[PDB]
Amino acid sequence: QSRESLIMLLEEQLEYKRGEIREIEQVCKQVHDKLTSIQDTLRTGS
Amino acid sequence: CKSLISENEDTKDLLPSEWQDIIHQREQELQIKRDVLDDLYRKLQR
Amino acid sequence: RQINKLIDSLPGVDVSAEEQLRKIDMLQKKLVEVEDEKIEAIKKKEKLLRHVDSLIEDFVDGIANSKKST
Repeated sequence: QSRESLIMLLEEQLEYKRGEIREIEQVCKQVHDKLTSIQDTLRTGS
Repeated sequence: CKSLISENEDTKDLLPSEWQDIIHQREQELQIKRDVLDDLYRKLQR
Repeated sequence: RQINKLIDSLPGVDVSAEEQLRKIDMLQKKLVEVEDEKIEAIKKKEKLLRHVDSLIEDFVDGIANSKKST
């Protein structure tokens, strides 16, 4: 059952790090989208 | 007439190169804004 | 019946532990590559971040020397 405990800890930290990673690219992508929208807005005001 | 002149400061101010200087400052700030916005557009597209 | 439905629901209840051994080993492998990929991801994110910082500084300097040009 020690191997089973190793497995369960394995998937819990694996899914936690996947959640952290995915929120990282989500937030950086939303920042990049905001930057592109601002660039378009300032280009329209030129 | 003199009374009406007296109470209003704006008319007495109304009553010539400064306008040209203001136009020059407006156009130079406009062109520097255009240049910096062009630089931002060029840089952000990567 | 809860005893029966819990005893048969144990992953690995009907799976031999040695293929768990290979799956765990390859899990740590693909883990090694996934933090590696996160290393390149974070380094290029920081690269674009200080590109953004450099353009911020240049734009701020332009504003400052333009509004003090008159």
